[PDB]
Amino acid sequence: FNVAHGLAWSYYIGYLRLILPELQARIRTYNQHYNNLLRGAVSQRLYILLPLDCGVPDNLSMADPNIRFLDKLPQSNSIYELLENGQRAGTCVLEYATPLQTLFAMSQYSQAGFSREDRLEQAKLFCRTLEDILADAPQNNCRLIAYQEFSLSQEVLHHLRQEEKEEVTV
Amino acid sequence: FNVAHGLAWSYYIGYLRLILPELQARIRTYNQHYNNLLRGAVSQRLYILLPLDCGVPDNLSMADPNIRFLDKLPQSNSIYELLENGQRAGTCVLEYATPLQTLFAMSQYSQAGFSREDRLEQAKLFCRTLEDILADAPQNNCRLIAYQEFSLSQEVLHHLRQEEKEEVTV
Ligand SMILES: CS(=O)(=O)c1ccc(C(=O)Nc2c(C(=O)O)oc3ccc(Cl)cc23)cc1
Ligand SMILES: CS(=O)(=O)c1ccc(C(=O)Nc2c(C(=O)O)oc3ccc(Cl)cc23)cc1
Repeated sequence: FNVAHGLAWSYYIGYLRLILPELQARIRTYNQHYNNLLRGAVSQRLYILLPLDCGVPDNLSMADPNIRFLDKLPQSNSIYELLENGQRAGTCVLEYATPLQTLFAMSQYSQAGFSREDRLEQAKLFCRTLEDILADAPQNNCRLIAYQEFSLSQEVLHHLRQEEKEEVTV
Repeated sequence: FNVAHGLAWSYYIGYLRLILPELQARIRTYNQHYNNLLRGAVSQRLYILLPLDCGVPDNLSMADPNIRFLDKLPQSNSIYELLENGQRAGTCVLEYATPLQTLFAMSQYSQAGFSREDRLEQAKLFCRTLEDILADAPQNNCRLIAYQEFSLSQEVLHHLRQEEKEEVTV
């Protein structure tokens, strides 16, 4: 009995599969304006945060004050700026894997018998299953950032700078 | 690997658990008006259709023309009238188990390797898991109507008349 299997398939089938095909076109359109205004570029991939403690807050800034909402990507998703010593070090479309909230709610529902360690195992299994799904899916369109709570903004920036290095080298 | 386990838990945790506690109060409020206007009563339970073929249409009437949308239950869900030879034989809050659509989408996604028989097994497992969950959940608030495609309206009416007989006998 592994709820993560169905949660991952549901998340992909009913959300990621629908959002990812148009994502890059939407970001290219946004970046024509963003490059004109700020001489930079929003990253092209959807970054999905997978906190293995299943703690999804209302506002990303609550998890790290160097992660601040910047703007809405039209047609919607949220663009966040990533700060270093008060400077914009990076920009990306960032959001939590919402099925993790189901795992958290289950661990607080006493009739489930779903312990805290159960939640952790299932959150790990959720990450591995989603990676397997995305690996075969019609991409290079999104990145899973799984972490056990360290700076979350620094971990995102790690990925954003690696994405740019891949962009310009291959 | 059984996607139905996580689909059922997700459906309960993120939807049924939220809707069921207030349902009866909402229907009692509606029925004060409905009894005044039509001298009858809407049934008190949420009826969840579980077509084992995972065929969830846009309009319930497409599945059976004796099932017609009647009105919105405020605060929302849809109230349907059940017809027999053109007469209102019953009234209830009726809706499909939407996770079944995830099963259907998976069977049409060739990289899943999720065959038609896989879909059937998982849809059955989804019904049994949901029943187990509801059995322990804090109720008598909803009824699962699983069926393999016969009149769907007659099957719903079967349940509605059994509910009323239970209401007046115990
Ligand atoms: C149909 S689409 O391809 O998904 C699509 C995707 C992105 C955008 C978009 O960024 N618009 C922007 C508008 C506007 O629209 O007035 O003003 C802007 C000012 C600054 C920036 Cl940085 C962007 C915009 C528009 C359409
Ligand atoms: C806050 S609540 O308990 O969820 C709640 C639940 C149900 C209703 C409700 O049926 N209203 C109705 C109103 C109105 O509201 O004007 O007119 C009506 C005419 C006919 C019927 Cl048959 C019902 C209503 C209202 C509140």
